[PDB]
Amino acid sequence: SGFRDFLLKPELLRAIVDCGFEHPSEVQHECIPQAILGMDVLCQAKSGMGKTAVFVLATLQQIEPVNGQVTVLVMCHTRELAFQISKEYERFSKYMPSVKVSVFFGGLSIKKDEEVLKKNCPHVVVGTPGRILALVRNRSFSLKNVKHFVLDECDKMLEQLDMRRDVQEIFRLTPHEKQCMMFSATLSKDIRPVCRKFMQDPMEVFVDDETKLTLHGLQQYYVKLKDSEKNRKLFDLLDVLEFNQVIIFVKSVQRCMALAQLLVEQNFPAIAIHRGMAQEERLSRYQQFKDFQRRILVATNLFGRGMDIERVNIVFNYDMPEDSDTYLHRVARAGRFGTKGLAITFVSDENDAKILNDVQDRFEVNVAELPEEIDI
Repeated sequence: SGFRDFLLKPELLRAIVDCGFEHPSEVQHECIPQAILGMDVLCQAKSGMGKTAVFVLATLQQIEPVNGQVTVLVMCHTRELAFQISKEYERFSKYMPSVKVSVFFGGLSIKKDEEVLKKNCPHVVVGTPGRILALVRNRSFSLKNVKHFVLDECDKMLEQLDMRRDVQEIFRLTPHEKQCMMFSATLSKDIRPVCRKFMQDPMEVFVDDETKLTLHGLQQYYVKLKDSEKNRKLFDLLDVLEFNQVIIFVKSVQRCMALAQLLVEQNFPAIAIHRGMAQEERLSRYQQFKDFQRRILVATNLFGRGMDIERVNIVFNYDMPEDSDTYLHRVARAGRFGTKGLAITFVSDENDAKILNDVQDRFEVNVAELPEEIDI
């Protein structure tokens, strides 16, 4: 419905349907209308906000495939994200058979990559900058037809001066007349001027800037609990906080499955989603949480990659987040629109307490020690 208002090709609309998406995310409303007009884009958005689909959809909307011509180049820092982005291109081009996507992150030898490039002639190339640069240096393909140049994890790529030089050398070999879009889950204030030097009057979106402002309105508590005390305290808190939608973040896939199982055995309506599950399964489980029976989602980081995860009432850090960016991104979903949110963090050791202090220091908020009397 709302995607139709973007004026996307019917082939893209049909693929968006098949992917189970109902309406555009907030980041998509902000970015897609101008991205499909060729405007440069600088966008920071955390996982699970529809960020990847902004550039996949906008570049597929504009692409005019010519055999032998790479017209879309997408690069990122990690092999796994390059692989996952290539799969997102496959899902959204389901009804665009003329579009060919290939990915190059080092999984094959450089000679095998050269063979794939010459045989398959992709119009969309995804990869990491080291391998892309080596392939162009060896004349395995040409960058002279690139019309869309996209970076993801762009802060990782441009911080590391090694990769920044490779990115610039690749940028130099593309036409000056091109659309440039850069995405990242995090964008420090220091890295934004660097990104801007590659662009022309870009539209800019920084989700975390807004999240850092609303954070003072979020009720945030911690509980000092070693591991062996976490379940009893959690079970007790979940009893008093009934009729709320809750996400519980844990640090690993097996802790995710086990906690959700223990919760279900304890008669809580919980479901597990971790970042290793396939998209179709993550979507199916997430629909149960957002629309139907499940009130508690046990999750790892990145459980909602490629999806649009709505706000909830309460967020638990059952296991401490690894840094303060991760804390911010986890608790940002606490508080449904126009209501009060609650974040509760389990602190088990001194390293945990260190992170909580960096959190309170960086975002200028107080994470109070949770009381031990009635919650009103």
